[PDB]
Amino acid sequence: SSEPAKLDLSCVHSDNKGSRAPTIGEPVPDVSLEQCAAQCKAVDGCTHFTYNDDSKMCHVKEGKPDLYDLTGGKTASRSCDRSCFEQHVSYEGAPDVMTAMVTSQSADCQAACAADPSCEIFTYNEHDQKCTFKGRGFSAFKERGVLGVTSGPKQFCDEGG
Repeated sequence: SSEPAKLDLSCVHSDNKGSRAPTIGEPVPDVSLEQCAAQCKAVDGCTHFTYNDDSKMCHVKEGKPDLYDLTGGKTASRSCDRSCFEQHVSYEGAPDVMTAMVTSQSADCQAACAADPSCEIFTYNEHDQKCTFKGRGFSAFKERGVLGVTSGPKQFCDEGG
């Protein structure tokens, strides 16, 4: 009958997390992470989604993540692609453009920054499971060779960057 339920994706918080944001249109129940990921690619205006692993429902959402405790919640960016990311590099001295986030994927930081009109780069602490978002002038406050971080000076690597 096709349409499989919650199949492990590249980017998914998995540790029961959702994100506060407008559910664009209507959710898709009994779908997969991959299928719901395809859903956010089907709807324009979507930066990230929330797969409910309990209700297997797909909540496509609008720009910038907003993680919170969601039982069975699986939230991630519309793109788990990291082809446009820069590994082992941290921008911190740079003036932030967004509030840092705690996620287990550099993807969420991507959807965060790529959704913001004033955001240029981001960095994901692969250690602390954290995001950081910094604006223009980041090059002066750039650290190369930083263990446990992944940066991205572009949009969704698959959808823009």
